[PDB]
Amino acid sequence: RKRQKLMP
Amino acid sequence: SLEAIVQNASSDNQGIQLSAVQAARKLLSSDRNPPIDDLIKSGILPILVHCLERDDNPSLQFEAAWALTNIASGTSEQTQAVVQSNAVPLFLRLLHSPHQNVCEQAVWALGNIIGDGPQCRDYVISLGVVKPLLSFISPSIPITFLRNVTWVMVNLCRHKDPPPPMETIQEILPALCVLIHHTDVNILVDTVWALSYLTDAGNEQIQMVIDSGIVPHLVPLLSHQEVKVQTAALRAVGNIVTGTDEQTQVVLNCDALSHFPALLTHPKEKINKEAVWFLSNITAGNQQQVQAVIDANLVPMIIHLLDKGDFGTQKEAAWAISNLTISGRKDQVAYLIQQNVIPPFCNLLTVKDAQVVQVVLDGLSNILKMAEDEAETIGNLIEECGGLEKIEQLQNHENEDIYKLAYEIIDQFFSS
Repeated sequence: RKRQKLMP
Repeated sequence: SLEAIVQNASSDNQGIQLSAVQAARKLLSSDRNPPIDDLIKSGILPILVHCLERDDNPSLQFEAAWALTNIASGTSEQTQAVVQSNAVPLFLRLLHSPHQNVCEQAVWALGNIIGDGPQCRDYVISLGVVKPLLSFISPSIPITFLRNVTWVMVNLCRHKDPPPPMETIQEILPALCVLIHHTDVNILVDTVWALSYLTDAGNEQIQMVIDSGIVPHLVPLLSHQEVKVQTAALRAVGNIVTGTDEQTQVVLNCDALSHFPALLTHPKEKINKEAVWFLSNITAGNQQQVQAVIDANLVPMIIHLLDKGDFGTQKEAAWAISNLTISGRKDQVAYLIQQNVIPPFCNLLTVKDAQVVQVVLDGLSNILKMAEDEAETIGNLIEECGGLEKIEQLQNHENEDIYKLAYEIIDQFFSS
């Protein structure tokens, strides 16, 4: 449901 | 230190402020275990919310929205901390920014917020997220942005206690009708999961889905190469066929059963299970739908799964066999008898699960009642496979209905 935006 | 980061984030020097916000973002976006509570306690939330207003500096807005997105990706308490900071109205404003990245980060944050719970979802809905969100769907949109949009749509469709408002479903269904023709696997999976959530919320939402005209393009996905698309489509059509006989008949008129030989023989046991569940909801219908299952030559595979399948698939297969008796003619039950249903159907009477034993006893009794002329031969069949000993041992069971049916069966069709 929830997504963390990790530095790609 | 975090104190310095917050104080600098409140600075009137744009460089100091942006550097502070970026340090916060990096703290919240470098690892899979960020320090969300530390940042919340620092008092940085209102500063980031304020930064969301700085339309003059798209980079500052983007960094603040990123930090808030990653704070809202944690527990429900942290997401609600973001919500209590009045972030949702400003994210909804940002949805109208002319800068693609800002719009996407606002969409991402709103998706994390909507996914927390149905009341949070309904708060974001009441403020009008759906129209701007669905306005992003286009050919010119980057595929990653579109995937984020579809993920937000899925989060909007999940939670059925309460379910999304009817108006929101009516707004979302056309978007799904558009997206179900997309080629990207992720968009298809999201679209079909959204449809599965919408069809799992009662017969009224099922009728809404049917009226949208999307089922003819949902049923073909049962034969998709990607197993995720198949699983989602099977869930959705199964939900639909849990409805009335007419909705089930719509699904059938989409040529659904043609896809099930590959689903019943699929290597993934969960797909066999869901397919047998779909078919059990098909056999619980009128005579013509039972006859459609028979004509598709699916009954032998159902019986094979009843015999040799995992316990879940065996549960669903027992339910299918027992549902066939609800409205099936004596001809259609005789077809089952010819296909050697009795031995594998009786082998389930020893399972610890009481529901399965009850269903199997019900089916056996109905079968014996329907075939009055062939009652003795069917009793002999039940006895050859060791089913009589199982039924007689069930007289000593714990459940009331179980031994009740056992005694009734033994008295009526094994004494005479």
